[PDB]
Amino acid sequence: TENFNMWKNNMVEQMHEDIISLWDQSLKPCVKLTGGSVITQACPKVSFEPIPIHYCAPAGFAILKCNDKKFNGTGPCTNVSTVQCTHGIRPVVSTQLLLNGSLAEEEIVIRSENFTNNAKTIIVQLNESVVINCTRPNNNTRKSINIGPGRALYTTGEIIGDIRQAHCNLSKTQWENTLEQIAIKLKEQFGNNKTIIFNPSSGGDPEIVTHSFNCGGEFFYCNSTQLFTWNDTRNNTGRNITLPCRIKQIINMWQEVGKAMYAPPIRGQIRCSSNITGLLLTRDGGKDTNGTEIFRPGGGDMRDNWRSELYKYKVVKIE
Amino acid sequence: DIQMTQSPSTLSASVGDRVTITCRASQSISNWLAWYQQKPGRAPKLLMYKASSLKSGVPSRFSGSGSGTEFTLTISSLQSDDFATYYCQQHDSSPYTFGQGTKLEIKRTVAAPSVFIFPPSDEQLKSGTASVVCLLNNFYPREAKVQWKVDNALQSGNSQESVTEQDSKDSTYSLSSTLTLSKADYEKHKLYACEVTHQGLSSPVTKSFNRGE
Amino acid sequence: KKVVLGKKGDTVELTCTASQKKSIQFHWKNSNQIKILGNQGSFLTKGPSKLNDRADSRRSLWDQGNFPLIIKNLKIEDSDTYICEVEDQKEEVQLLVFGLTANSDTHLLQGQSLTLTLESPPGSSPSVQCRSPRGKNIQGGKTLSVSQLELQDSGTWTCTVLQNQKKVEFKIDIVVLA
Amino acid sequence: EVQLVQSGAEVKKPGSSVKVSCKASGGTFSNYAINWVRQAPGQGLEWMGGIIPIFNIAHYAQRFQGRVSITADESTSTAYMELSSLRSEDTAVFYCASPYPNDYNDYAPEEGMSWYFDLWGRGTLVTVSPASTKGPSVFPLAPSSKSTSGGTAALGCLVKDYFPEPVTVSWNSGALTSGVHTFPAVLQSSGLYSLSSVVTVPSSSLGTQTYICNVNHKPSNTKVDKKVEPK
Ligand SMILES: *C1O[C@H](CO)[C@@H](O)[C@H](O)[C@H]1NC(C)=O
Ligand SMILES: *[C@@H]1O[C@H](CO)[C@@H](O)[C@H](O)[C@H]1NC(C)=O
Ligand SMILES: *[C@@H]1O[C@H](CO)[C@@H](O)[C@H](O)[C@H]1NC(C)=O
Ligand SMILES: *[C@@H]1O[C@H](CO)[C@@H](O)[C@H](O)[C@H]1NC(C)=O
Ligand SMILES: *[C@@H]1O[C@H](CO)[C@@H](O)[C@H](O)[C@H]1NC(C)=O
Ligand SMILES: *[C@@H]1O[C@H](CO)[C@@H](O)[C@H](O)[C@H]1NC(C)=O
Ligand SMILES: *[C@@H]1O[C@H](CO)[C@@H](O)[C@H](O)[C@H]1NC(C)=O
Ligand SMILES: *[C@@H]1O[C@H](CO)[C@@H](O)[C@H](O)[C@H]1NC(C)=O
Ligand SMILES: *[C@@H]1O[C@H](CO)[C@@H](O)[C@H](O)[C@H]1NC(C)=O
Ligand SMILES: *[C@@H]1O[C@H](CO)[C@@H](O)[C@H](O)[C@H]1NC(C)=O
Ligand SMILES: *[C@@H]1O[C@H](CO)[C@@H](O)[C@H](O)[C@H]1NC(C)=O
Ligand SMILES: *[C@@H]1O[C@H](CO)[C@@H](O)[C@H](O)[C@H]1NC(C)=O
Ligand SMILES: *[C@@H]1O[C@H](CO)[C@@H](O)[C@H](O)[C@H]1NC(C)=O
Ligand SMILES: *[C@@H]1O[C@H](CO)[C@@H](O)[C@H](O)[C@H]1NC(C)=O
Ligand SMILES: *[C@@H]1O[C@H](CO)[C@@H](O)[C@H](O)[C@H]1NC(C)=O
Ligand SMILES: *[C@@H]1O[C@H](CO)[C@@H](O)[C@H](O)[C@H]1NC(C)=O
Repeated sequence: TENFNMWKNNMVEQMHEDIISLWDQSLKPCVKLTGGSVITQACPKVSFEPIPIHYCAPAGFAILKCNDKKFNGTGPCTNVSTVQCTHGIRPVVSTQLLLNGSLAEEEIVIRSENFTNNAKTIIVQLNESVVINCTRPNNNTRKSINIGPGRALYTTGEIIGDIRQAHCNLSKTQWENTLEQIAIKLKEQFGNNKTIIFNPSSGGDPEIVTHSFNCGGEFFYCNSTQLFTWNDTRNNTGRNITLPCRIKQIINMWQEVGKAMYAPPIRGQIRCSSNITGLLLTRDGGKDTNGTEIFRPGGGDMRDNWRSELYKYKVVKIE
Repeated sequence: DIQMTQSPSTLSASVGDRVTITCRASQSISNWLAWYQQKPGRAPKLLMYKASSLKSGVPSRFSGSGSGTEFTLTISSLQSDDFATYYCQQHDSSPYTFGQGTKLEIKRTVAAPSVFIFPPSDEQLKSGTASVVCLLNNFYPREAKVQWKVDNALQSGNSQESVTEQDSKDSTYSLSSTLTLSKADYEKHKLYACEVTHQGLSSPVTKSFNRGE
Repeated sequence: KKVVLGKKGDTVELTCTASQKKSIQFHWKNSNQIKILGNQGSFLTKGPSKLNDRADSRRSLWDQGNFPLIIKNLKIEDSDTYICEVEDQKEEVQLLVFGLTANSDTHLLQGQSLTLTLESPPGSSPSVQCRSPRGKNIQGGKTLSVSQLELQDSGTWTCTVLQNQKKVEFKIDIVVLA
Repeated sequence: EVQLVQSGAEVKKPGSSVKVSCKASGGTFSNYAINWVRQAPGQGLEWMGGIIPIFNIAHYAQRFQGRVSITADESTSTAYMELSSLRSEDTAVFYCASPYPNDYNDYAPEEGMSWYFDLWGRGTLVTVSPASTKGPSVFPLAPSSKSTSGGTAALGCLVKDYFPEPVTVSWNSGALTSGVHTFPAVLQSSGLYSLSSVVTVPSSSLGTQTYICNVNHKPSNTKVDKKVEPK
C-alpha cells in the first residue's frame, strides 16, 4: 500500500521556496515595502520569462509518479512508477487562471481538499487548453517624418495614448463550451438537482479580484468579469471575448506580505500567448442556499499553482 | 552601507592640463554613479549620470568613465570656469551616499607667505577681551599650518583659522588667526608670537609686540 | 465563545491567534457560516458577506501570527457569532452592537423629562445605568428617563451599558438653562 | 523652465523647531521625487530623506530617524521638511533636490528609476545661535611704525560681534581692488561673528589719501563710517 496526499505534500513547499529564490536574484524592484521599513534601489528593466523546471530528488531519494486514470489526488494508487526528476514544469505565477500546464487526457477533473468546506479552493484541471492572447499595443508614440524636396530628415516623437493599457482575447465559443463542461462535473459532485452559477470575485487585493500575471517583465491585471458570468440559460454565437487589462507599477508581493514598485513599461510591444490549463475556483454555501450553488474565481496562494502540477508526485527514501 | 572615497583631496592643477578624478565604492554598484560640480557658496549641479552618460546642456570636455568599483572623471581641456569642487553620488540603492569632495585649484610658483601683525587698540581691550592678528598676505600652496606661541607656553586652544579662496588676480591666499582671552589674561603676559610652518619659508620668522611703546 | 461590545457607528477589532508566529491561511465565517474575510497566501480576500467592504485586517501583524478582523462603521444587524477557522482549530466570538439616543433635543428647560431611547439587537437584554456629573445612578432596561432635571445637572452624562461583565461607556451632553 | 523654489534664511535658538519649504515651479507635482540634502559649513554633501513619487511614503536616513518629518502639500504643490529639537551642530544648508519630472505616461528609462538629483533648490541656510539681532561692533586698526614686510604694510577694520548674516564691508563703493581681503565670518565661543576686512596700499598714504571702510548691516540697518587712522 502507498498512500498519496497532494495537500500535505512537501515538494510543494520545497519548490515554492525555490521559485521565490529565483525571483529575488533575477527581478529586482525599484522599491520594496516589507516589515514597515522601506528600501529603494535602481531597477534596470529585464525580460523575465517563465523558464521550465524539473524537480529532482537528492542523492538517495526517488520520486514516484502515479499514472491512474481519474486520480483522486489523494489515497493509495496502484499503477505507480519511479523516476528521478519530474517532467518539465512552467512556474506560472498567476491568479484565477493557471497557465501553460499539463492537462487531463480524458475529461475534466475537479479536485479539492474538502468539497463540503466552502473555504477550500477547487482546482479545476481542463482536458482541452483554451488559448488566451494578451498584448500591449504599440499604439502610443506617434512618430513621423516629412519627406520632400529640400527637406531635412528629423522625426517628431510625441505620445498620445495610455502606455499602460492592454487587452486579451479568448475564443468565445471555446470558453463557453468549457464552462458548460465544468458545470457538468460539478453537478456530478454536489448533485444533479443542484443548479450551477458562475459569478465574479467577491473582493480583496487587486491581484485576486482580477486575473493577474507576469508577461515580458510587466505585471498585468485583467478584468475577468466576462469570463465568469454564466447562468446556464444566459457575442452570442461565434465571436471573440475580449477583456480589459492594465500594467501596474505598484503590486502586492506574493512572496511575502507587502508591496513593491517597479519601473514603467518599456517601449515597443508586449505580447504573450498562453494556454489556459485550469482555473482556481472557490465555492460559497450559507446553511443551504435554497437550491443553487455559486462559484467565484480564487487564487492568490502559489502553493495551489504548484500543487496543480505536482498532484501525481511523491518523494520517498530508497533505503 | 556604501562608503565613498575620492582622490585626491586637494588638487593643484594647472590650466588646460588633462586631469582625472577617482571614486571607489564599498561594493559592486554597477554603473550607477553621478558627478556633481559645485562652485563656492552655490548649489551643486549635475553633469554626469549613469556613471558615464552626459546630460543636456553640459560641455563636451567632461568625460565620465569606469564601472563596478573604480570610476573616473576626466577633463580634456581646462578653462577658468571649471575650478570648483566635485562629488560622486551613487544612485544604486538607498541610503544615497555622496563623495568626500575634491577642490580643483590653480597652480603657480611657490609664493612666500607674509608674516604681519596688527596692534589691537584700547577701544577693543577696554570693552571685553583682547585681539591679536597674525595676518598672512599672498602665499602658496594653501597647505600652510599655523602655530601660536604666546608667553612661550605652547598654545593649545584659543586659536581660530580663517582663509579666503583664490582670486582672479594672482591666485594667492590670505589667512588670519585670533585669540579669545580678556585683559585679565593680557596684563599677566608680555611676550607673544606666531611661528607658521611651511616649505616656502622654513625659518620661523615671527612678528610680535610688548606691552606699550 | 468570547464576547465583544461595539457602539453603533464605530470601529471594532475582533482578534484571532494561532500558536506559532507564522503567517498561515485563516478565515472568518458568520452564523450561517459564510465567508467574510480570508487570505489566499499573502493576499487578502473577501466574501459575499453583508459587510462586504466594511471588513479589513492589519496585514502587518500577520507575520507575528495575529489575524485580526477590523469592522468599521458597524450597524446593528451585523452583531452575530463570528468564527475564525484557522488551521482546523476554529474559534468563535460573539458580537453585540448597542447604541443610545434621545427623542428630544438635549437643550431642555428646568424640570422637563428626557427620554433616552436605546437601540438593542434582537437577542440579548441590555442593562442601562446612567450617571450624571453628580453621579445619580438610574437603572433600566429598554429605556431610561430622568424625572426632575435640576440646574446643577448641566454638563456631560456617562450612561454605561453593561452586558456579560463587559461594558461600553457612552457620553451624552445635557444643557439645563432658564 | 522647471526650477525649485526654497524659503529664506532661518535663524533659530537651540531647542526650537523650523519647517522649511520648497515649491515646484513647473511640471506636475506628482512626478517630482523631492529629497532633502544637507551641507554643513566647510563640509560635504549629506542625504537626509525624501518621498516616494506614487506612495506618499517618506523615508529618512538612520541618522535622522526621530528628528525629521518630510511632508507634501498637494494643494499648494509644496514640500515641507520640519526639524525638531535644534542644537548647535545642525547649523547647515538644506537643498531640495529632485530627479526631472518625467510624465507618468512615459516609457521607462534604462536606469529604471532615477535616483540622481537633476533639480536643486537655491539653498536655505539655517543657523542655530542663542543670541538675537546685534549691531556690528566696529573697531579701528592702524599701521605699525616698525614695518618689515617689503616696504608695503597693511591697515584694516576688524569688525567683531554681530549677528546675523550677512554684512558687506565695502570701502567708498570701491576704494581699491588690490590687496582687499574681506575674510569670511566666524562664530566666536559665544554666538556672534567676527571678520577682518583689510587692504594693502603704498606707504605714502599717511595724509595724502585714506579710505573709509563703510560697514553695513541691513537686517539691523546699522551703518558705520569708520575712517582709517594711521600711527
Ligand atoms: C444570473 O442570473 C441571475 C438571475 O437569476 C442574475 O441576477 C445574475 O446577475 C446572473 N449572473 C450573475 C451570477 O451575476
Ligand atoms: C476521491 O478521494 C477522496 C479522498 O479520499 C474521497 O472523497 C473519495 O474517495 C473520492 N471522491 C469522492 C467521490 O468522494
Ligand atoms: C493500471 O490501472 C488501470 C485502472 O484503470 C488498469 O485498468 C490497468 O490495467 C493498470 N495497468 C496495467 C497495464 O496493468
Ligand atoms: C499549449 O497548448 C497546446 C494544445 O492546445 C499544446 O500543443 C502546446 O504545447 C501548449 N504550449 C505550451 C508549450 O505550453
Ligand atoms: C474533453 O473532455 C470531454 C469529456 O468531459 C471529452 O468528451 C472531450 O473529447 C475532451 N476534449 C475534446 C473537446 O475533445
Ligand atoms: C469538510 O468541510 C466541512 C466544512 O463545513 C467541515 O465541517 C468538515 O469537517 C470537513 N470534512 C473533513 C474532511 O473533516
Ligand atoms: C492568438 O495567438 C496565437 C499565437 O500568436 C495565434 O496562433 C492565434 O491565431 C491567436 N488567436 C486566438 C486563437 O486567440
Ligand atoms: C490601439 O489599437 C488597439 C488594437 O490594436 C485598439 O484596441 C485600441 O483602441 C487602440 N488605442 C488607441 C485608440 O490609441
Ligand atoms: C483581439 O481581438 C480583437 C477583435 O476585434 C482585435 O481587434 C485585436 O487586434 C486583438 N488583439 C490582439 C492583437 O491580440
Ligand atoms: C478572435 O479575434 C480575432 C481578431 O483578433 C478574430 O479574427 C477571430 O475570429 C476571433 N476568434 C474566434 C473565432 O473566436
Ligand atoms: C431534487 O432531488 C432531490 C434529491 O435529494 C429530491 O429530494 C427533490 O425532491 C428534488 N427536487 C425537485 C425539484 O423535485
Ligand atoms: C455575484 O452575484 C450576485 C447576484 O445577486 C451579485 O449581487 C454580487 O454583486 C456578485 N458578487 C460579486 C463578486 O460582486
Ligand atoms: C471589472 O471589474 C470592475 C469591478 O469594480 C467592474 O466595475 C467592471 O465593470 C469590470 N469590467 C468588466 C470586465 O466589465
Ligand atoms: C460581439 O457580438 C455582437 C453581436 O453581433 C457584435 O455587435 C460585436 O461586433 C461583437 N464584438 C466584437 C467585435 O468582438
Ligand atoms: C506561457 O507559456 C508560453 C510558452 O512557453 C510563453 O510563451 C508565455 O509567455 C507564457 N505565459 C506567461 C504566463 O508568461
Ligand atoms: C428557491 O427558493 C424559492 C422560495 O420561494 C422556491 O420557490 C424556488 O423554487 C427555489 N428555486 C429553485 C427553482 O430551486
